[PDB]
Amino acid sequence: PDSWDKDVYPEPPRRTPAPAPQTSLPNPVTYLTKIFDLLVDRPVTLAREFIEQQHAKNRYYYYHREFRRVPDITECEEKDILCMFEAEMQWRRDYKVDQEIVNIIQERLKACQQREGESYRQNCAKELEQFTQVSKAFQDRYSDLGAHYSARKCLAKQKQRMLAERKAAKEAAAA
Amino acid sequence: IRWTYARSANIYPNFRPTPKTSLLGALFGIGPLFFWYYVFKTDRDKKEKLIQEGKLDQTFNISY
Amino acid sequence: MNPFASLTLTTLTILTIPIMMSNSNIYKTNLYPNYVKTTVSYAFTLSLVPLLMFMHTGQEMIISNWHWMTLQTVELSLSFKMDYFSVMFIPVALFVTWSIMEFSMWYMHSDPFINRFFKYLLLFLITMMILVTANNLFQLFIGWEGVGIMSFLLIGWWHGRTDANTAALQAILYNRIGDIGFVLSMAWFLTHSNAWDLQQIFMLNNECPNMPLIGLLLAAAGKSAQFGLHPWLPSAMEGPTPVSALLHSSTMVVAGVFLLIRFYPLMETNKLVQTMTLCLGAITTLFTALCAITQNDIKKIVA
Amino acid sequence: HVTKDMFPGPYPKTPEERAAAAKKYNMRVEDYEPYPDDGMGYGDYPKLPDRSQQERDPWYDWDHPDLRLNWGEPIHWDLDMYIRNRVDTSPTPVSWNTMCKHLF
Amino acid sequence: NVLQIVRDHWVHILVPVGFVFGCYLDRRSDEKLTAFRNKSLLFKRELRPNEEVTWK
Amino acid sequence: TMMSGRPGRVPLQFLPNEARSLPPPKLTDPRLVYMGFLGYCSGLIDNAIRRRPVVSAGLHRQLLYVTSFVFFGYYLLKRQDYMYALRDHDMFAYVKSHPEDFPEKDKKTYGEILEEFHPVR
Amino acid sequence: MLKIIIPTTMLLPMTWMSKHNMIWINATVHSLLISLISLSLLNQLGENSLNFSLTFFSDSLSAPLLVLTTWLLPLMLMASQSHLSKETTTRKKLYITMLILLQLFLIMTFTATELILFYILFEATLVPTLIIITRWGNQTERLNAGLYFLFYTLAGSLPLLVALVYIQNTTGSLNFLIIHYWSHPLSNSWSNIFMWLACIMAFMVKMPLYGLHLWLPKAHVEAPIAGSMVLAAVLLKLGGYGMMRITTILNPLTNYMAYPFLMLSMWGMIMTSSICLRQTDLKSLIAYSSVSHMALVIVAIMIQTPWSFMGATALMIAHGLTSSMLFCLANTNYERVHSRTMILARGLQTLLPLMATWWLVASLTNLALPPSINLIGELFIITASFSWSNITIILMGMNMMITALYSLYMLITTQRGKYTHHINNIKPSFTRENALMALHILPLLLLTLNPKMILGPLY
Amino acid sequence: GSTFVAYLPDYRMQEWARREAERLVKYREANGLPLMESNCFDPNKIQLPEDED
Amino acid sequence: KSASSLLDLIWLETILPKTTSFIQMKMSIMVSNQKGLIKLYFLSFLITIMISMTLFN
Ligand SMILES: CCCCCCCCCCCCCCCCCC(=O)OC[C@H](COP(=O)([O-])OCC(O)COP(=O)([O-])OC[C@@H](COC(=O)CCCCCCCCCCCCCCCCC)OC(=O)CCCCCCCCCCCCCCCCC)OC(=O)CCCCCCCCCCCCCCCCC
Ligand SMILES: CCCCCCCCCCCCCCCCC[C@@H](O)O[C@H](CO[C@H](O)CCCCCCCCCCCCCCC)COP(=O)(O)OCC[N+](C)(C)C
Ligand SMILES: CCCCCCCCCCCCCCCCC[C@@H](O)O[C@H](CO[C@H](O)CCCCCCCCCCCCCCC)COP(=O)(O)OCC[N+](C)(C)C
Ligand SMILES: CCCCCCCCCCCCCCCCC[C@@H](O)O[C@H](CO[C@H](O)CCCCCCCCCCCCCCC)COP(=O)(O)OCC[N+](C)(C)C
Ligand SMILES: CCCCCCCC/C=C\CCCCCCCC(=O)O[C@H](COC(=O)CCCCCCC/C=C/CCCCCCCC)COP(=O)(O)OCCN
Repeated sequence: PDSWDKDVYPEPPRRTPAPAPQTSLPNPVTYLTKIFDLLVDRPVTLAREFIEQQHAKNRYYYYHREFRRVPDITECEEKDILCMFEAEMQWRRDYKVDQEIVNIIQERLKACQQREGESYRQNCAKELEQFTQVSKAFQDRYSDLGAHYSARKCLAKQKQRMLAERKAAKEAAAA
Repeated sequence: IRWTYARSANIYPNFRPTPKTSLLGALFGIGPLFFWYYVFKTDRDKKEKLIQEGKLDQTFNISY
Repeated sequence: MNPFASLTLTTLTILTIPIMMSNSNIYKTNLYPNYVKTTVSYAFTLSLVPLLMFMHTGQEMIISNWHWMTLQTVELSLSFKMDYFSVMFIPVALFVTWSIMEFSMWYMHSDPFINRFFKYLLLFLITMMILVTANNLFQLFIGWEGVGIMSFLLIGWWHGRTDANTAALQAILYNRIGDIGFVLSMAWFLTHSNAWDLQQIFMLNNECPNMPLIGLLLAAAGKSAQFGLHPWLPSAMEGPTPVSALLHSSTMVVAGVFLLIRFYPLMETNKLVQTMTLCLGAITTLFTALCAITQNDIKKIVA
Repeated sequence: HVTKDMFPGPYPKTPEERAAAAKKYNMRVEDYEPYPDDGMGYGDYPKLPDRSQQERDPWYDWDHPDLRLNWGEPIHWDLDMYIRNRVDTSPTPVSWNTMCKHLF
Repeated sequence: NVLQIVRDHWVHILVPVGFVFGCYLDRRSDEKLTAFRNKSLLFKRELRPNEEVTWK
Repeated sequence: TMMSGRPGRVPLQFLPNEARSLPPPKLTDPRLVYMGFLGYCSGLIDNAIRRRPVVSAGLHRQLLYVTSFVFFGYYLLKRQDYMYALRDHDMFAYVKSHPEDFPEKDKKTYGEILEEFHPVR
Repeated sequence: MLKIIIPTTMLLPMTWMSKHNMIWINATVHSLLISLISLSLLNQLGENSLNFSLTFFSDSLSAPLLVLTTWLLPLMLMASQSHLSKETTTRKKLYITMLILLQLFLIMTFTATELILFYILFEATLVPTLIIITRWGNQTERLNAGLYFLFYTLAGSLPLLVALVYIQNTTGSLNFLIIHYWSHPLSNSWSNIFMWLACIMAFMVKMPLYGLHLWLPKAHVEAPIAGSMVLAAVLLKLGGYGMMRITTILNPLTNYMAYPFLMLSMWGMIMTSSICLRQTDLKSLIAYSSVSHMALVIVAIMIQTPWSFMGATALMIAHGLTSSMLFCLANTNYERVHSRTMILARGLQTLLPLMATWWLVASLTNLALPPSINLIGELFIITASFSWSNITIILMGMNMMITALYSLYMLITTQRGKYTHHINNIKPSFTRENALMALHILPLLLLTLNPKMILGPLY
Repeated sequence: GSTFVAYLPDYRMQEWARREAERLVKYREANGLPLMESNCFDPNKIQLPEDED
Repeated sequence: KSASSLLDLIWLETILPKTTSFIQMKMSIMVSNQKGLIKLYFLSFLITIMISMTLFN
């Protein structure tokens, strides 16, 4: 379906076997789905065509909102409230986008687990690794801010982590 | 009416500070609080120490 | 396209129409039980088709149709699981329930509130079908609580009897004792696996720790009336015989066991919890049979 | 319609007020026994036997057959604990200690 | 009957009048907070050919 | 701020001449409306105390109450605004005349300031 | 925001000028219309807030509370219209005036862009409630209850004011936006400890905390039906709103100072749930249930996590609706019985089946049956507490068990069994009472369809 | 009121966030970037205080 | 016994409200119980004047 892009939500080529009736008995499944088609699928399809023509008679569009980039909290003065407000709003928008990214990855993981069936442990290692990476990044960004989280607290946590990383790297280099 | 009044409204005017009552009130009103405080404090110090040493394996722990 | 989903949702959907019509005029006539029985029989003969498709092909599905609230990275949606377990258990439950209402037609012939009795039976069936087909832990909890509340209402059917109310409260007490472990398992799974969906829970737990499995085992012991929390099942025989035949013998009381069946990928990776489950089952079956072999009430012996 | 004197009071220390309290609660002076005078505020309320309401006679014509209570008779301090839906003290065929030992 | 039911039903007009007056007063308070109209870095915009203010 | 000894203050002047350089409060000022409302409430209480129909006993008396309240409120608002203007003028003049006690802080960005982080656990 | 305040103010002139037999109809109609108007505030943003002006602002924490406050007034009028039948027109208009003043004060309190204005309105809500309790009350103890309900509150609230002004001397602004954007950590000092206590105990006393819950049973029992409704539904949520608004500046000192209150709430929920089991009064039992639920809300707020705040908001809304319904049902029983004792009138399901259904639904929604929003809030708070510490689950599960026990005990004692023989004045339930129950219960089952509407700003 | 609340416009920016995440993931996957970065801010514009201890 | 009567009805009542009521009643009785003899009040005023002269300088 064109409603969503295949690249963000990838799917395998979905190969399926062909029917190989080894006996002459008529299986009830084929006849059952034929009568199901005749009794359900055709009226639903016809109603959909009627509704789609009615929608085509009146066509209108909506646009995805675009947002400009604004200086973040790192380029804001200590007591300047306007730039702090702009940076806080931008940080909240980025936080929401990151949450949606993690949601997309989790959707991929769930779909892979359901699709691959009994061999989910092996055939979905790539999705598990992707989710591990994205979850590690998300946790590093926003694990312990808690309620009343803010851009300043996130920046302080990042500064603490980078100070620790710099100290560890300096110790390892001079070890 | 006598039953309800004696159950609800006649308790305090007949109350007397007694070693039995003082000890029982202190126990049942203070002991559980300090017990649960000690339990939760010990658990949280253990968890904080494990986090500081980094040996807790908090992978996939995103919602809190 | 792919009638498996349409049929497997249509069965549960048409199971709910008499509840909608309970406010109509037919609820005030004596044809309401026949209406409910016919609806259940049609639901069973309609659910016989997904079973045939599964037996032919082995076809399994997940239907996440409606999107509920999304909480940061956790997404909650109305998702139904149609694996082997659901598509096999639904026809059997519908067949048993059809037989039970046909029997209750004659057994409850002199009860003034027979339409209400049939409505209660249908509501219990709907809640159990919700429990069986649930794909996430919140929907499973919804079914878990619906079946318990319906059991409470049906045990105390004769509310003028003190013992019926006592038995209903006993059942509620024991089921809440199990609810403690159920909620513990839910909280642990959300905190560590970051989801309540079955797929993500199975994926992120290669070697499941003790605590969530112990919570699941406690919930299963509470609902299935194991040795620690057994007496509520014997005491539930205060309700009408159709209630004892449908809920407390064949459909509701297996629910806890079904729960442990649903989490079997995590069950096999833990040895201590398996030993606890085996020991609890053995002691429960021994004690209950030993109590049974000397009872005088027939309903108690069957329970 | 209830007067001030028909409400519970403090612990009775002399036989005169004991008789007055026994008259207040519709019982004989010999049958009257207040709770021991300790800090807990029982005041002057009859310490009826701790027997439950399940083992009251189920064939007597009580004014409240479900609760097995009469209209004007005194009510046990822990009546809500003994309502045939809760803890009952009915004697059992085997002694309590024997059942405890066997179960343990 | 007009001029008779009014003496009894005139109280029903108070709340809607209060509502419309409150909307007018909300616009009143809004008109005094335009010091940054079309000036935020996020929504810096060039005016339309027949536009004077972005929002009122 | 004790302005009793402020230099060049006429002793018993309610409104000095310099106060005329400030914008007068509008006749629709919410504070004037509240003063009129207070006058109306006083009229209603006067009607209630004397055992008269509260809403429609004296229209002239209530309207006089409202008018007097509005008059006094207008003049009080004028004086209040003048006093606040004087306070701000004095504060700004003192800040200007004493630069050494009000130094210009060095402007620093949050990217170069180390703030301790306290995790919520 | 004045589009809501001005109609509420115009409700007063309308009531006074209203005909002697048309006060209730006009009040109910216009209150429902004002609730419909206030429904528009639910449309919130993922951004900061709905800043209407310098004085009033809206938020997705304030919006559900404002909607509930506007919705409660018609229900309060419908409940109060019964027992005020033999009452003079002037005093009935005074009662409606007290209700309108309380609603106006609550509406202005929930916006309150500045903390001193919030305190002023938060303490102004006290006077109408005290007047209602001490004037239109039945028992002789009402006066005492009023005294309690007053002084407890002030005993917590007077230090807060001092702290508030002190903050304005140090920070320079008590505006919530500036306070949030310019928040700085609190050093672990004795002075900061006492400022924390002054800021916290004012809201902890009104929840109420387990130690400071004495005033609540008295105030709820001796108040009339409208007073009980407003106390249980909205007035208890002021402390939670204040705590969620004020805990921003209390960090990181909250981590150390939360322990005594966390222990007190976690044990007092069990204590009050057990107290509910042995209770000979319906109103007292409902009051203690309210205490337990608000103790859970206190635990949620002290944990200070996003899931904690979401569950707290949902639980406050659900508990308000549920407690109002329970008090209404108890008052409907009392108006027929005039005894207010559980064991006196029994077997009411035989005589009043639809009211028995209402009782069952109220008990089920108080029992936290999924997927009700009560269960959503309880589960969110439980999960947040488990993340805080894995041992809390024992106390939480015990609380759930005892809650179910006492809820079904309340239902069974009054509805099931055999009817009392000597009681013969049990008339069929009126349309007004049934409509009150339906208007109480339908919003809950509609809100469970859209939970995000009541999950707060951290959703 | 129920119908009005049900059809409230998406001011919470749920679909907007979903579409932004879709396009952002589409960009990063094609460019080979490692999805979400660990640092919320660019370290180049953060000036650490040198210890020299 | 413990939850309802011992703590809720007795000790929690004894600690905050009842102690405050008793202390305030005692202090009010002590302060207000003046027989109206100006001799005692004048002697107290003299003592206060002496204390102020010998303590606040
Ligand atoms: C946030 C601010 C916003 C809200 C503002 C709130 C305050 C505003 C008003 C302030 C005071 C001014 C008016 C009060 C005068 C008192 C007169 C009175 O008693 O009422 C009787 C009178 C009707 O009775 P009547 O036929 O004359 O003869 C009966 C006798 O008067 C007397 O009959 P009776 O003696 O036989 O009855 C005995 C009764 C009579 O005793 C009383 O009623 C005394 C009146 C209350 C005391 C007032 C104290 C001063 C104000 C303090 C406000 C406190 C606010 C802070 C919140 C805490 C609340 C305490 O006393 C008792 O029953 C004893 C127990 C009472 C319960 C305990 C006491 C609690 C009272 C506290 C009330 C506080 C709010 C008052 C609201 C207004 C009430 C009228 O009521 C009225 O008609 C006047 C009401 C206002 C007139 C509205 C006209 C405007 C409509 C057209 C213009 C449209 C405007 C918009 C323009 C654009 C449209 C196109
Ligand atoms: C309880 C509410 C207040 C009510 C007050 C009574 C209202 C009726 C009074 C009628 C008018 C009185 C004004 C007098 C006319 C001229 C006054 C003028 O000559 O005096 C000047 C000063 O004017 C008066 O002081 C102002 C009086 C106005 C009082 C209103 C303030 C009320 C406080 C806020 C509550 C709001 C009340 C609003 C409703 C009334 C010069 O003072 P100055 O010789 O240089 O120094 C002496 C004062 N010092 C020492 C403190 C510096
Ligand atoms: C009654 C119903 C409930 C009502 C509300 C009750 C809740 C209020 C209780 C307030 C919490 C405790 C207050 C102070 C807690 C601080 C932590 C302290 O307990 O720990 C030690 C504190 O040591 C000792 O506790 C010293 C204080 C001892 C004096 C307090 C009296 C103890 C019992 C009195 C209880 C009465 C409270 C109610 C009064 C009306 C740590 O030693 P230290 O590292 O050095 O100090 C750290 C703090 N610094 C950095 C600011 C210096
Ligand atoms: C008597 C027996 C029954 C007979 C009747 C049979 C019919 C049964 C049907 C009734 C229940 C069955 C479930 C069917 C639900 C379908 C409707 C549902 O999908 O709509 C919900 C809508 O419900 C509302 O969202 C919730 C109700 C609003 C709550 C406000 C309460 C009303 C105000 C009153 C005052 C408030 C007091 C409390 C203060 C907070 C969720 O919609 P959503 O998936 O999201 O998106 C809507 C479409 N979009 C995408 C275009 C936006
Ligand atoms: C329901 C009843 C609850 C009662 C609530 C009472 C708890 C609140 C704490 C007591 C009142 C303190 C109010 C202080 C207001 C905040 C101001 C502040 O914190 O500033 C401090 C001031 O701190 C204080 O002075 C507090 C001293 C306390 C005096 C009053 C004692 C009252 C009783 C104390 C014992 C009770 C403690 C726990 C009470 C819990 C309630 C049960 C800094 O002072 P500076 O001189 O400016 O610092 C300069 C050097 N850095």
